[PDB]
Amino acid sequence: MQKGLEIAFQTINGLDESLVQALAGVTASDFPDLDIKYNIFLVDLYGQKYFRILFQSKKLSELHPEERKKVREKFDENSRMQYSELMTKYHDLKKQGKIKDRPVKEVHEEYDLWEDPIWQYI
Repeated sequence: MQKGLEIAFQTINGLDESLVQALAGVTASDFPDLDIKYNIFLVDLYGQKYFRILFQSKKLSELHPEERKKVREKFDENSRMQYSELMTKYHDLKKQGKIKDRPVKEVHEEYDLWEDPIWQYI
């Protein structure tokens, strides 16, 4: 469990869709307060379309860099987690938790999203 920080995830292939939907379901279900400010949008440019997800908190502060790294590694591992746990925490979570599949937002050429972290690397 973690929050109060801004993080972005990139996905262009490698069955990443599973992680995006899985992580989105666990986070959404784990955060019933609806304080989670995340979303998933699909970008299509240069003849190539890529999927990008943006996750932001409410109490998120500009200061406290020590927290940035904490969430960075925390989310990094949680996402890289083996398929066993990735699928279990996604399906087996049906016990008490759940998952939702919201509509993907279209992305265009401009300066809005993070356009930096997901553009380079997680």
